[PDB]
Amino acid sequence: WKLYEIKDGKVIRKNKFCPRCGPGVFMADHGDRWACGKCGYTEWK
Amino acid sequence: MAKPSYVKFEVPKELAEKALQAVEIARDTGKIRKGTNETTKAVERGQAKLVIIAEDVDPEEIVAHLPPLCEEKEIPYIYVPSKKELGAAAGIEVAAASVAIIEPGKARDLVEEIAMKVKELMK
Amino acid sequence: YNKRKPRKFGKGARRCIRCGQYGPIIRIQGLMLCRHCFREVAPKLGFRKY
Amino acid sequence: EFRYRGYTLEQLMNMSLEELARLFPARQRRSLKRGLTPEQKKLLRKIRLAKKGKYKKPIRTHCRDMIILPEMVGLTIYVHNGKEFVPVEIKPEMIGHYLGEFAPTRKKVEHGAPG
RNA sequence: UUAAUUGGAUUCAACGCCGGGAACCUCACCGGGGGCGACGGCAGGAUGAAGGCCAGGCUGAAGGUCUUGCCGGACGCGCCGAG
Repeated sequence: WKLYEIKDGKVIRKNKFCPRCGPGVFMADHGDRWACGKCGYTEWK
Repeated sequence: MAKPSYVKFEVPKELAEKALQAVEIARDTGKIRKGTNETTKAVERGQAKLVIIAEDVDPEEIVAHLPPLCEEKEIPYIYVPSKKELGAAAGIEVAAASVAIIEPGKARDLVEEIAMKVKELMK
Repeated sequence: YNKRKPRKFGKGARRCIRCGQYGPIIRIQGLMLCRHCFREVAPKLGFRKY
Repeated sequence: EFRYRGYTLEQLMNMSLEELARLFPARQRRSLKRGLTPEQKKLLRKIRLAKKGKYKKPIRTHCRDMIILPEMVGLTIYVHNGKEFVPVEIKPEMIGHYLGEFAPTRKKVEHGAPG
């Protein structure tokens, strides 16, 4: 719930959605990379 | 006792009892998501078919996001007066502030009814 | 981490069926038995002293 | 100067591992031919990074059968003999011999009065 | 003597004996590190793992350890009896 903000009628997500498992998958916001903690898949920024 | 800000309609007592019955039957022969981050994930995932929310939740933020997000995703929502009642209907000792049903199971006939009684509440 | 390494070779690759000793294990046609265990099992195995 | 099969330290360094192993004994060349374990490659990466300067940690190790290569010359590493990681330093003359030869696994055996 | 040459075996009736095969193992010896106490009572519980996850400093070394950022959805930390 903390990662979910709401502004003017839309839900903002702090972390991004890992595309392998679909939505609902928050994954590492490391600043330099978007890493997923479930399998180690890393999409560098 | 004024209703909190996230309230958009008044749920009668019989409708709250029916919602708790639906929660119990979905716990028995279906699937419910205890906890509010899981409910948010379900509503985002679209698996949530009805979001039951407690009215006496001391922190407003946990339940504040549910009404506008549910209305955005066209997933009906209902209220129950006590988070303790929602937790007891959830089969867990600790209080569950929000429960999103995924498979009503044998509660569908109630849930589809309750959803109907939800659809008249916003009008 | 809590698993012993597989061993297809050496003495450690053979641990007797009955007594579990890691040392003498005769495998003639695959008995897979310890030497000290063979005395209780030989006569029932059709072995006959001649 | 240092000599090994007609090549000095840098003359050994500039060449790949194939002839570099052809200069090594059978027990070393053949083992290099059959490849290195997952922890030998990791330690090689560690020491290459340290020589570059990236890995600033004092490097300890346990791989006793690690064959010293000329690339490891000029570095200090701590090798395990069973109790502690004894320090050793790699000079150009260490080429062609295992690391586990360089740690006393048995302390000196002296003699006291008989029973 | 060692950290270790593990220990047993005492003349016949101990000493090519256990070992009828020690480079990991064998290990019963030493140094170092990691991990779970089953099933209960007390306690937490869905309030979100206890399983793993990259970049790395300690780790021989491994998300073991920790800064880092998180899910997988669920009963699992811990003291006593008892394992």
